[PDB]
Amino acid sequence: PFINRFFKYLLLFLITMMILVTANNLFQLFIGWEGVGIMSFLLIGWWHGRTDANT
Amino acid sequence: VHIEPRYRQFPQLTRSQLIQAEFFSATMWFWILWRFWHDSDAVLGHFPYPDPSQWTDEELGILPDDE
Amino acid sequence: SFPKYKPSRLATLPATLDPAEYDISPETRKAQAERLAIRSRLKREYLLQYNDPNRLGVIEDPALIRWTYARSANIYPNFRPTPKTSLLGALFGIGPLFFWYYVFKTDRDKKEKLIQEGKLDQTFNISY
Amino acid sequence: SGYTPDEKLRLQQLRELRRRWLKDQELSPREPVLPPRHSIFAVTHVLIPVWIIHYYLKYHVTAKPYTVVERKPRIFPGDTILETGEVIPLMKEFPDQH
Amino acid sequence: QQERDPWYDWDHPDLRLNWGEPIHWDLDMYIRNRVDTSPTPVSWNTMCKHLF
Amino acid sequence: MLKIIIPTTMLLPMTWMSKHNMIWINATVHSLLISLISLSLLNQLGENSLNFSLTFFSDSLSAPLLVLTTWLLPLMLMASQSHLSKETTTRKKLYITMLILLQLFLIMTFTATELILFYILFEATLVPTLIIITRWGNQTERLNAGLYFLFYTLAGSLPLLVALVYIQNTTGSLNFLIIHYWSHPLSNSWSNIFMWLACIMAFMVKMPLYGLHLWLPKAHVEAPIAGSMVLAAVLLKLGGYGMMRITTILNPLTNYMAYPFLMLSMWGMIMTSSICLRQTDLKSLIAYSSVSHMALVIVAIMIQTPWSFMGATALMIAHGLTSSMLFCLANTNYERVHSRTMILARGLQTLLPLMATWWLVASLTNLALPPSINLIGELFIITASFSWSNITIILMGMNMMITALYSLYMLITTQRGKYTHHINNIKPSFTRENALMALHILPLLLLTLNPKMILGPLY
Amino acid sequence: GFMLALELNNTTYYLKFKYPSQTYKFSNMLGYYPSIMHRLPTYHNLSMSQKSASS
Amino acid sequence: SDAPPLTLEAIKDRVLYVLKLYDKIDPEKLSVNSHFMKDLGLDSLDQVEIIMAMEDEFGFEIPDIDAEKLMCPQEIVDYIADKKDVYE
Amino acid sequence: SKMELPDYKQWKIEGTPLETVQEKLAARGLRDPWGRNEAWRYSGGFANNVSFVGALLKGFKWGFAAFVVAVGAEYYLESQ
Amino acid sequence: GAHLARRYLGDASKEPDPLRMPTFPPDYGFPERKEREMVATQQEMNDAQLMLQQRDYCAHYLIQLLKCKRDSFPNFLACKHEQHDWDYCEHLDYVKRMKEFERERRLLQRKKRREQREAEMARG
Amino acid sequence: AFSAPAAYLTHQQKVLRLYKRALRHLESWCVHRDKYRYFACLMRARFDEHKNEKDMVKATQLLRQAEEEFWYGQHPQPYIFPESPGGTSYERYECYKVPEWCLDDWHPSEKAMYPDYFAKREQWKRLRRESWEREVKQLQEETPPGGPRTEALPPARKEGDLPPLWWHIVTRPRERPM
Amino acid sequence: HAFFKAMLFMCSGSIIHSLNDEQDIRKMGGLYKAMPFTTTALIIGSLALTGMPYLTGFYSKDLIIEAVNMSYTNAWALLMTLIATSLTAAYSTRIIFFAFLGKPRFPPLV
Ligand SMILES: CCCCCCCCCCCCCCCCCC(=O)OC[C@H](COP(=O)([O-])OCC(O)COP(=O)([O-])OC[C@@H](COC(=O)CCCCCCCCCCCCCCCCC)OC(=O)CCCCCCCCCCCCCCCCC)OC(=O)CCCCCCCCCCCCCCCCC
Ligand SMILES: CCCCCCCCCCCCCCCCC[C@@H](O)O[C@H](CO[C@H](O)CCCCCCCCCCCCCCC)COP(=O)(O)OCC[N+](C)(C)C
Ligand SMILES: CCCCCCCC/C=C/CCCCCCCC(=O)OC[C@H](COP(=O)(O)OCCN)OC(=O)CCCCCCC/C=C/CCCCCCCC
Ligand SMILES: CCCCCCCCCCCC(=O)SCCNC(=O)CCNC(=O)[C@H](O)C(C)(C)COP(=O)(O)O
Repeated sequence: PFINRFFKYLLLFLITMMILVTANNLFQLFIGWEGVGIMSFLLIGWWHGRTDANT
Repeated sequence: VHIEPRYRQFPQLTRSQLIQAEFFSATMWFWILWRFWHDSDAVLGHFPYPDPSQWTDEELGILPDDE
Repeated sequence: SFPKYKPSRLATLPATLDPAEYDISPETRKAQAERLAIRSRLKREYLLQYNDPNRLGVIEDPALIRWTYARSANIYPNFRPTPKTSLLGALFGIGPLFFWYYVFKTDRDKKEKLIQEGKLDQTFNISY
Repeated sequence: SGYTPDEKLRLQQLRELRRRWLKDQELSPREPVLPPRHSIFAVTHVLIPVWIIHYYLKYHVTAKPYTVVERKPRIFPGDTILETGEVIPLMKEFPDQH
Repeated sequence: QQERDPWYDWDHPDLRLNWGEPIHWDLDMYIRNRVDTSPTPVSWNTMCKHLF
Repeated sequence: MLKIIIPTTMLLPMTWMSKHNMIWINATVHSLLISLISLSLLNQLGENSLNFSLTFFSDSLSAPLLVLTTWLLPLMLMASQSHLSKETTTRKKLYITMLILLQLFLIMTFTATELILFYILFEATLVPTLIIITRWGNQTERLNAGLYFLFYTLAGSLPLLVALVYIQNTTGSLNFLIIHYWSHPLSNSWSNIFMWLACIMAFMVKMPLYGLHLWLPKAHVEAPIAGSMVLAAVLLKLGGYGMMRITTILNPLTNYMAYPFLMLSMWGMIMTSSICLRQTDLKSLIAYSSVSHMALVIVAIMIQTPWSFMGATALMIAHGLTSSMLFCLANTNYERVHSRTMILARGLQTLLPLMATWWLVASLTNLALPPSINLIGELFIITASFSWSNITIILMGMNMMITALYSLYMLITTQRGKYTHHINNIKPSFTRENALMALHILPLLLLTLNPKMILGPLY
Repeated sequence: GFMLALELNNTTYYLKFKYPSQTYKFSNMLGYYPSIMHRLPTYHNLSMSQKSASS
Repeated sequence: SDAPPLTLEAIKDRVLYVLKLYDKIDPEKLSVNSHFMKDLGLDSLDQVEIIMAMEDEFGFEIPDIDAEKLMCPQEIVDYIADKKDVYE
Repeated sequence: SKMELPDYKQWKIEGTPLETVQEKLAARGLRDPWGRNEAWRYSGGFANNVSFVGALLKGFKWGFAAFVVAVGAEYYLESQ
Repeated sequence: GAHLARRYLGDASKEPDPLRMPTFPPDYGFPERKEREMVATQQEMNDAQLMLQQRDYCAHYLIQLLKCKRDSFPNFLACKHEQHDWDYCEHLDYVKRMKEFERERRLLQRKKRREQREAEMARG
Repeated sequence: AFSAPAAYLTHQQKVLRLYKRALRHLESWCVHRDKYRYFACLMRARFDEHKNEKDMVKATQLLRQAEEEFWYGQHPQPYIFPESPGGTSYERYECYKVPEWCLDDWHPSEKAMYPDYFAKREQWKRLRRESWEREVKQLQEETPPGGPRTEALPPARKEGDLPPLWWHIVTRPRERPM
Repeated sequence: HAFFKAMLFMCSGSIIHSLNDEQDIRKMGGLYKAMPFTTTALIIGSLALTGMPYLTGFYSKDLIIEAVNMSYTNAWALLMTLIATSLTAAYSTRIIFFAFLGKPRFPPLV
């Protein structure tokens, strides 16, 4: 039912990864680093009612 | 494309999927064979490996155990 | 016959491997019946309010209130200064402070002593 | 073994009520009563952003020194420079180990 | 809470608790999103020995 | 700067002369207007401060604090009007009057030119906060909290007063400009050591320092929502501002008197981050978060470097906004379920999705997600500490981990999982609450866009 | 590797059943790394954070 | 799309089908109301095997406490209907 | 849609490894009363399957023929 | 590999050390040795910007290969002869390195054996 | 999940559960179907070998030994059905389950759509409201003075009664709600 | 590796979605003929992963192995790299054998 959110989530991860890959300074690379980390946290726990996904 | 369940029988297969699968397997094998024919050196090596035991002392310039 | 499994604190003993369950007595059965009766009474009390059409809000759980109060506000009144309590408190509240103080004081003294001698390689060290 | 008659009767009644409720969950035909060009994608999603970015780089980013730095092109023997017209000499008469 | 029976109709299915029963002092440590003490096929201090 | 002071003293009779059903609207509108007027103070110079008159001056460190205070008053007004509906008109006017007086006291406190006037206003801020906590709090603990709030402060601040007057008997003046221009080194004697302690301990208690922090969880849990907002957002920053001002006359003694305070700050940062992992109260988690962040600010102020000062200012502003937002988020659930237990209401994302988004953003900002000003302040302080000693990165690193854990823990405990079956009084979120969270969060990212406005005078 | 894996998988067709060795247990349970490092450090950290830091 | 909307008639057909492939039960003697214990002369282990065959047929596990009580194919069909929210 | 199950009397364990299993169980005096239930996995179109080496060489014939034709053409294309 | 087993199990005294090598003068056994020459000047190699590790004695073939690759861009299968030449020059370099290793091993073993024989003769 | 548990498990129940677990883990070990059938028949023979032991002490001793053997020889990674408590889809759809009382808080504009559904909801609510008191009175009469001793609930007995405590069981969200 | 790893995961997902969200290989039977295109894709991906000559994974993994062979490096690391590159083919064989060969083991409702 929330496929639009899923596609949006996929696109945000891609944007953060481009930020990571194209970075020229350490601060921007850190921005991309933490962005993909947070997007991974959000996408791993896609089914937030399931305990194992949150774990 | 509508395919119904079968219940303990082989699933219904459309010709397109078998055609695609066979074509892609055949093209993979063709590419492998063609590249092996035209780029064999990348698998068997290009230049011979020399044996250091067959090198004379004249070119290696080691004194004959006197000086 | 087969290798034995020994339980630990973080890997407990299975219910089917517990010797105390294979040697049962009628008093054990009575205890189990009493436990089931207590649980059934609590379940019925909960379900009466759970299914009530006119109930609007949160059903108060005395167990949760007791747990939170025990974890928060009941600790100091039940505290006594004992050799164990005093020793654990002094250790865990003083030892880390002095340990880190010694570490940082030694590190900074070494750094300053190197600085005075003029050998620290502070080139391009503009920002501090 | 098996159910008891009270248990069987309760399961039967609960099953009947549950099936009734599930049936009621169905939708009548009118339930959603709602109250009261080809290649435009390549224009509004590719052409406009590239126009804006070209403007911003050409006239604003380039306006300040050392904002767009490119590594120098590689120079090989036998090349001619575009600006000065200078030609690069050849490479020291190869031993030609044919 | 992982060791508790998953096929029982708990009042709180996620926490595997029932209304009114006593709560463990360290429940938030054992919420099954956290430290698990369930039995393992290979005993402790044998997995420790192999890993070390 | 009487153009900001006088409109608040005009808010006083305007509230006391308004109609019974227009107090909230008038107060909110005019407090927003006063905040907009105060926004002009951000135009700061690069060499000196804005010396308005013999009694008031504005620096690049105090101007963001004034702006934050003036921005926080309307938020407190919006958060208070929900639980104050049944109160009588006179008591509502008295509550608004207490908030107005607190704002006026803070406004004069952050801009006083002399140390004695600053002390007088910094101590006058106690009375409205104590009255609010002890009168409009919910449970019986509030009274005790009030006592813990009061004496903990005074026992640290009364000696400072003596020190202050003693300084005026020696240097002849307490004006900050004369004090800065006529500074002299402090010798190595027991008298100078005790003068250092008298000048420092008051602000150390106000932060609070670890071991002197026992009043904070009580005061921040037992106080009403506006009380909690004003205690976490601005009142904790008085200690940091005062320490920054007063450390100009304490050199070079600080070079070795900062050791025990630094060790306490770092180890207590770790300890409070660890405490946050096992908390059954949702408000206490935010309170101990505040303690950890203020410990970071204490370390930054103690090591005395331009980078540490910049990071301290940024972290002060960011933490004020973040903790106020988190307190409001907790208060919404408390108003829905009338209980502060964290594991009581679970799976709230299914029932309140936009509130789940607000919770997610607040928690992400709490754990210092780049490029938020939270991370800017934390990273500047971390780099300054690494320059101070390479080993610090261990302890800070531990904190940088633990923080994130408990942050997400809070989120996953409240928003994820399955809803509690027996809780059926969870109504859809009002527009007032959504507007409150939006007005908390949007300035954070806006300041992220322009981070030089909150980096202090050392920028 | 192809040949050895194919032989070991073809072995599974035989009508023989044997209890697994300790090498199979080590490989199947990921060297017991999740079983030890996700139970000992977490338990000690949470216990110390409640018993000592808080109480 | 996904699986078709399992109906009561299909569930009964599959239950009877799997039962009629068991060697210890006569196909003709079996009815939808046949009892496994009394009518059929099977023991408890045979019931356990039939329950596991049902689980393998329908791809989900029946808890033991619910599994022991099932004694006739009608009970199995009803249990699978309730677990899967089949009303038609 | 509207599909009915096939008859249950066509599933037989004759000519399948299930027959071998029943034979070994017979020598021990035991029996397997569930073989017809698993007979469907061997009866129909799932009767035979390729080997691993056969799976790896799925489309080797067409690919080899195309390669041979291409080599023959290339050998007779350099003659220009 | 066998040289590894020879050094790590047999006599390491007569085995060459890759880190400390050569231990003999370059003109020790040879009467005259020709100084190894270079075909690419430092300036050309700088303008080409090869790499700091590609600037070996076979840089000229790499430079020509890169020039052809740039010239023949759309046809990425036309740069075969010069790639072969660069590969051949690298192979010759490796063969020379193998010859140096063999020279060092033979010199070390011969010198040590000759010194042992001289000591034995002087001890008789 | 649906049936009320008892105070304890009988020996026959323990043996049956051991049989089921052993068969499942043996199937996990024996991947192929014919091999599983062969060793399942062997395991059934092993189980019914001691079926006729009259000494309960020796029966419990055999059960103990069989449990120990099973624990030693269990599969470290057994097969779990996807929606079983250990499966890969155990609590997958719990996030899509919304309680029915939420519909009580819908805006009138939202309720303007689906009129017939909310009419039926009103009928169900009225039924619950009328039946509550009769369910309460039935529960009191049936229960023993010393409180209930089991989690079982009585069914309806009178003319138009309903089984007590039925609302939250009947109006479950769904197994696949969204 | 991006290419064939992503395509292998898509092939696994196709199998999982086909058999009612089932991920265990013990219950996936003869899919060589039931899923011809999936079988072809997974066979090609496993061959590329195992460094089959002149495919995608050959041009990187083969060079990596030859580069670690001719380097002044740790001997234990070299041995572990070789054992790992054998185990790669091992687990690819496991996947193919259990998922695509043999007789069906999935539930009968096809
Ligand atoms: C020619 C020149 C090159 C020379 C190279 C070497 C020359 C020899 C060539 C071949 C040598 C190996 C031949 C095959 C290997 C054996 C495979 C096997 O599975 O055997 C079955 C057997 C277990 O089978 P099972 O449990 O009955 O099967 C259960 C069912 O089948 C369950 O069924 P399932 O469906 O689950 O499937 C089970 C699965 C897997 O079943 C398993 O779980 C068993 C795992 C065995 C695979 C391990 C092989 C790699 C070894 C790496 C170890 C690194 C060091 C670890 C350090 C530990 C420190 C404690 O089977 C497979 O999928 C295939 C397995 C591997 C086949 C592919 C082998 C290729 C790699 C190995 C050969 C390398 C060739 C190229 C290398 C060239 C380099 C120059 O394995 C063993 O018992 C021996 C394993 C060796 C372990 C060595 C560690 C030492 C143990 C004692 C330590 C004593 C401590 C003393 C005190 C110390 C105090 C601190
Ligand atoms: C819960 C947390 C509460 C907050 C804690 C606040 C921290 C306040 C601690 C004060 C920091 C240091 C105080 C004095 C500075 C040096 C301390 C001493 O250890 O240094 C030596 C001092 O030597 C000995 O320590 C003599 C002092 C002994 C008497 C002090 C009492 C110490 C016992 C601990 C009591 C705990 C105090 C806090 C009570 C709550 C240096 O020797 P010396 O060079 O000669 O003195 C330097 C001064 N000169 C130059 C003028 C001569
Ligand atoms: C640098 C300073 C810090 C370094 C780290 C030291 C150890 C940190 C310990 C953290 C304690 C945190 C306690 C609370 C955490 C939240 C609770 C929690 O995570 O639950 C455990 C949760 C559940 O376990 P599952 O296996 O997923 O079970 C699910 C199926 N039932 O799993 C976990 O997250 C456990 C994670 C703890 C890992 C700690 C051990 C890691 C040690 C790494 C050290 C090695 C360094 C590597 C060096 C590389 C070379 C340069
Ligand atoms: C794969 C690795 C795991 C395999 C290991 C496990 C192997 C264990 C094998 C040995 C187990 C036994 O024999 S244990 C044998 C226990 N002996 C008895 O129980 C005797 C008394 N009889 C009864 O209790 C009932 O008749 C009853 C038998 C329950 C029938 O029940 P029903 O007729 O009313 O259905």
